[PDB]
Amino acid sequence: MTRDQNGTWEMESNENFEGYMKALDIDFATRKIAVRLTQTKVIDQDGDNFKTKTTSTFRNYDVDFTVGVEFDEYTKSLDNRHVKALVTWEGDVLVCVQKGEKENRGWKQWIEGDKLYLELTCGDQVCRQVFKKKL
Ligand SMILES: CCCCCCCCCCCCCCCC(=O)OC(CO)CO
Repeated sequence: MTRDQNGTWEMESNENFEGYMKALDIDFATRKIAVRLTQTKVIDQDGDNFKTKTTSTFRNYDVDFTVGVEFDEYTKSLDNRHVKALVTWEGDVLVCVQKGEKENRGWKQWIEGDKLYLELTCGDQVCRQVFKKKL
């Protein structure tokens, strides 16, 4: 069922979110706040149509997309940049490339049973997050 990412996922680990944020030029005051936050991620998946919501005490980030359809992503409340984003399946891994000002920007998201993994990349920095399927 490795492509079914539907549900609510609760963060349990968040490695080098700081390195990823610094690569995006996030201001120090925001990084100092955001590096501690536990995140929740809600995915509404209907085949290749995705509606996702990543939430916290500090800020939320929503992004909707269709696999294989390049779209104009505006990273509101993150680094507030415009990127051309494409999400595709590479095996059972959901792979997004975000081309714009920053090089080697994207993410990879996949399921392992009751765990959701998300690797965020920007240039020289990789952030590794693990979420647990909501109890
Ligand atoms: C980082 C600057 C200040 C943060 C301030 C606090 C925000 C924490 C929650 C949102 C954090 C969201 C990070 C990117 C997630 C992403 O875009 O990938 C998703 C798209 O679908 C994969 O599910």
